Amino acid sequence: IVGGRKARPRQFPFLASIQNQGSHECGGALIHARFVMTAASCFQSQNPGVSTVVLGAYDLRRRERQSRQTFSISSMSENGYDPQQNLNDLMLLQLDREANLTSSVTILPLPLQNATVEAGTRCQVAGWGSQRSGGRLSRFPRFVNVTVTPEDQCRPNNVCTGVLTRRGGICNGDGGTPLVCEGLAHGVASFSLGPCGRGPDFFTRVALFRDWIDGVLNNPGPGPA
Ligand SMILES: *[C@@H]1O[C@H](CO)[C@@H](O[C@H]2O[C@H](CO)[C@@H](O)[C@H](O)[C@H]2NC(C)=O)[C@H](O)[C@H]1NC(C)=O
Ligand SMILES: *[C@@H]1O[C@H](CO)[C@@H](O)[C@H](O)[C@H]1NC(C)=O
Ligand SMILES: *[C@@H]1O[C@H](CO)[C@@H](O)[C@H](O)[C@H]1NC(C)=O
Repeated sequence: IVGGRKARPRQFPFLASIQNQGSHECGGALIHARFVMTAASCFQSQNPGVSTVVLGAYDLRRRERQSRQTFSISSMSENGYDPQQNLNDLMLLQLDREANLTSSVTILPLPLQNATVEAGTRCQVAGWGSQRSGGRLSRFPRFVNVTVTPEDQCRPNNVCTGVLTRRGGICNGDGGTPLVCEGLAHGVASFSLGPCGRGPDFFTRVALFRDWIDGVLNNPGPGPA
């Protein structure tokens, strides 16, 4: 995150940290005691989904034993994700077991199917991503205040944003992290236009996948084999 402030512990308790061999690859949000919503695109590979999921974190550098919760991924689900054009970049992770709902870990609610957010609306995005193109991750979470742009510079499958001050927005490590507006997860950080903090951050429209998500939540099994 570029152009933002440092958060306080438990300021965003829904927040997840997806890791690989202990290193932070992407963000996410806890949407159900057993699922984490994130970007499908975090899911390229080079050691594919052999990842972990850390809840309750703050300082990426410490163990924070009495606040964190660690989990492995039993399954992963997506709806028509397409990498060439980045369409439908959304994926749900099923945790090996129920997350204990504490003061440092909570659920982020979801908008109803087909809902919308008008241009000009104020939202926030937060994460442990870097502050500059190809730069170190942030050890603590940071957040910035965003504003939803007019539909003509976005895309239908997305919900775009900008900052009144040059430089603000997502950056490396911020992928999968949620855009919250009006206390609901209206977005899933996908990709960004050019130099971090420059102009039009693209987020996946969560309101389009609502019934599908409900679908997965309701019949929790690993899928066919
Ligand atoms: C949400 O909106 C869509 C479009 O207004 C409604 O139906 C559409 O969905 C059908 C099933 O996918 C499609 O066959 C149409 O192509 C499709 N159009 C778009 C572009 O998606 C849908 O009924 C609405 N649902 C509710 C719950 O409001
Ligand atoms: C709460 O969940 C944790 C982490 O998943 C688990 O190890 C623990 O047993 C649960 N706590 C209580 C006191 O049972
Ligand atoms: C968020 O917005 C509020 C209200 O405009 C403001 O007081 C605060 O500085 C903003 N924070 C960031 C981190 O941009």
